[PDB]
Amino acid sequence: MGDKEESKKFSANLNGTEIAITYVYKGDKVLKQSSETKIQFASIGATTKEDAAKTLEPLSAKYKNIAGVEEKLTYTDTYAQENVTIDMEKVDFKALQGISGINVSAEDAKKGITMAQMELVMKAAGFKEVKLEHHHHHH
Repeated sequence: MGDKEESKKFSANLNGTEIAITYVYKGDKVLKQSSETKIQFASIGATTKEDAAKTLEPLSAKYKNIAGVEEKLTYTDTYAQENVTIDMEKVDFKALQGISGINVSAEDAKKGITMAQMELVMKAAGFKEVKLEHHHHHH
């Protein structure tokens, strides 16, 4: 019935990395996990984009072809935004355990991410959801 596939976007600013995951779920199943990690320089140990890539490539190359896992390293000089898109319709959870891990709950990451899981599990992770709204602060 049209069936809205809805985006749930949380954003945790930790370790110097701004991780905002926009995961789209349809029904009770999450289907696309947009894990957009805004990494800042200096904190990563990189002073230049070259040195940054030499640190990032090894990690971003882990996704490779696990599934519909898109790795967009967008970096100018001041920051490196790793826009990740994990497709949960072809996911291999074998390799994923050594990639993204998602070791917040072994039940979630190993058995297949479910909306009930991602919800309770991201709440358990202590992350703050922004939904998709930033102007939520009326006054």
